[PDB]
Amino acid sequence: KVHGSLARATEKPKKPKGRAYKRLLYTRRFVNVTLVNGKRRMNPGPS
Amino acid sequence: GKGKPRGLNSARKLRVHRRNNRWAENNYKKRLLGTAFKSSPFGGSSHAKGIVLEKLGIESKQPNSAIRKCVRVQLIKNGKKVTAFVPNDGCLNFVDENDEVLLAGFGRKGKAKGDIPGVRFKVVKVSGVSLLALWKEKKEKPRS
Amino acid sequence: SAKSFILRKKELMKRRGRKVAKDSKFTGRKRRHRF
Amino acid sequence: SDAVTIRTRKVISNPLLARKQFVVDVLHPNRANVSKDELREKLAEVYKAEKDAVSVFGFRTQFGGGKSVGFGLVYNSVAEAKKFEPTYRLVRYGLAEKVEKASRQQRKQKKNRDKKIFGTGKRLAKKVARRNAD
Amino acid sequence: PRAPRTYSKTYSTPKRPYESSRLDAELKLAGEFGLKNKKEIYRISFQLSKIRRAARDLLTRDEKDPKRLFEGNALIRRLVRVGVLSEDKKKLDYVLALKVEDFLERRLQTQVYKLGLAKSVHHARVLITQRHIAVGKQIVNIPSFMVRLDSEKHIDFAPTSPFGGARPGRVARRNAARKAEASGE
RNA sequence: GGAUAGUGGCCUACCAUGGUUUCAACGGGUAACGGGGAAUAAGGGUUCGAUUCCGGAGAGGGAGCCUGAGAAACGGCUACCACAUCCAAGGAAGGCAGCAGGCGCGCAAAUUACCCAAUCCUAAUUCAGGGAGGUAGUGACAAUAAAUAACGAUACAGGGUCUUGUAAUUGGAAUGAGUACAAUGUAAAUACCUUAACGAGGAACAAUUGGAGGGCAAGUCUGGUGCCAGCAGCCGCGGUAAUUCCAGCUCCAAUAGCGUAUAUUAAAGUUGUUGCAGUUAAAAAGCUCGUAGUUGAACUUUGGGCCCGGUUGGCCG
Repeated sequence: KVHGSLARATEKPKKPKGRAYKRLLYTRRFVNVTLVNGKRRMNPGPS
Repeated sequence: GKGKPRGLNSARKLRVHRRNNRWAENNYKKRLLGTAFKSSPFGGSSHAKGIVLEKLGIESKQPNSAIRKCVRVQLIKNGKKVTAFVPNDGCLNFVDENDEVLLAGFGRKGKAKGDIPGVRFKVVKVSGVSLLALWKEKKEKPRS
Repeated sequence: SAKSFILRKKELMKRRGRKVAKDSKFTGRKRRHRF
Repeated sequence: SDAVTIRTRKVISNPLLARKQFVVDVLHPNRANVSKDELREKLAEVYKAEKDAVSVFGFRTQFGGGKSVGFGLVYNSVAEAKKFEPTYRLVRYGLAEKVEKASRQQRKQKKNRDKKIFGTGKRLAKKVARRNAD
Repeated sequence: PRAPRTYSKTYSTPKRPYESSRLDAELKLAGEFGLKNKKEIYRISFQLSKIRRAARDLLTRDEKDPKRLFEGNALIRRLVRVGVLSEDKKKLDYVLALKVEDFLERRLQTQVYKLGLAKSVHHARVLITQRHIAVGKQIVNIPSFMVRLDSEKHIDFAPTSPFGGARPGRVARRNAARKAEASGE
């Protein structure tokens, strides 16, 4: 919790950031839309 | 018609009719008299720093409680005493007596998320550190 | 009484005819523990 | 790089100071940089210069490398190139020698030490030696 | 007391930041050109608005007014030479009907992708910032370069930048060092 | 007449009784230096301008004056007032609203650094000097440009013999953040530009700040704590003026930026000249006369004819 004195010289692998993050949204949003219910839902729980 | 002079040499009336009716405003009249410099707890200031005196149990109700209670603080420049607002519980152990907090206006309110009447000064910093960083375990507050 | 207010206005917009999301057990909760 | 080339643009014969200005442009396709003293050398036998009489002082490598542009001026007859040139370039070329003097603060504190003394103080030193001892 | 160096903003955030029609419109632009943030669309929609506003106040002016003739033909020349207009739409009534995607099409990373050399639009951007693509003879790493019509045919690989020969990179160099001491002997 | 560099009630002697004002005189307030200008944009406007330029004034408060072409000068003097320094107790010395710096104040503001190399200025003068100025340090005031990955192969899911997504599957390429010979840079350095050498396989070289009844963009999510004279009784369900009591998951926006507070502007036609409203919602004087103010019927060379030389489109080229 405390910062290290000499520091300045579950886990899921990180999302890309910046330009590559927008590539993830553009793939996710609309190229090959994953879940289709006729109204394009965006965040379901247990279906 | 329309109830006002309109002819081409009537600019004196149109200039001074507006001047008197502007006094029935609220932002304009509060600005020219400078009531920020005469009556407000903040002397026209955005923030103010003050010494906390005591902490109040201004609680939601008796024991089954939505705990949002805060303190009685005297501003250091004009010497006026105001009522403060602290965030959620767990920050009351930070604010002891005589900590010299830096407090800002509260302002916006809805019909939820804090509906306490009579308080308009949230506490931003205590003892010169923070309350966001002190609550989220970024730093520690020195004891007086 | 925040939960009473949030439900009270919500079926009012059924009668007014506008979209509104269907509910769950976060309706009257502080979505954010504050600063 | 097979060979670096130097190109002189906007040459101005300046008999007011008996020198010539020119915008020196050097193409170094690979190596690292200009190596100014080699340009001091190459701008000697570019015509006839007797290399102490040539001078280059501004240089800036273009973005991405390869091209470097700058200002360079050549005198004739190095004797007045000793005169018209500023001192800091002659020290930079090693043609003159850097004089050693005190800092700004010590020079001025020395100046105001004298400003309180009227005359040479040769009487005062004799006065205060008698004053301290006797 | 030196003269104040003038500065000005080159982008403007929208007044209505949350509309599902425009939020999907700008995200469509970001994916197909590979834009880092929404400032890039904001910047184009700023200078596009400046061009349309300047040309709009010229159109209130009458015909054959030399202020309109001089400034108008200047604005037509600048957009055609960049390449936003074609050669058949050199009139002030067509610059009002310009679109944001016309400017984005004239970028460097968009143009280097249209000339082969990229195989994807995001590879076009990351190739440029690694100081590989040189316009004419000078190495650029700015993806908003706005390639002119005359400098269209000069976009190649630099004489540096190991994809154009000249002493491959450090990753291959260490790789060449490793197989020299392992498989060489 | 005196005085001044000089006009002039500027002062003096005498003699007149004038001068300003409802077209706002005079007095009062200004948390008022004036202006070029700044923000805000459908127009007109509203608000701001201590602050890089021009002009004014002041050097703790007043006054008086020497020198000089020029000063009512304060990095000049004299006196008084208010602070304040030294001591041998007799006396002496003061003025950072100049540059660094410190105390006090407050929400609120940097190094007791380097140099005259540039820009210019002063002098007896190419040479000396300049906290004027420049260089550098601190500096998320504000502004510009855009790193945090790209490509291939294998196996599945597709659209369907050519096109995409998925995987603790796999492969080599490329590069700067860094360190650093050298060189450029600079008064001398730092830094930028160039570059020999080292420098990427994810808990590496790991991006945050906010938000999810509508605004509005984003949940028929989860766990735990406390209460119910509520149903049921192996479990649970529901409420909970716990205005959700405490945490987590998921999703959305902006992005090396983001949130909050105060002020102001747009939205705003809630200051309305453009452009509000007064029957019943705020608001038509109880009624009439009447000065300033504002506004005020129509009417006096209209028409016709002649030629001349022009700028625009064309039948024409």
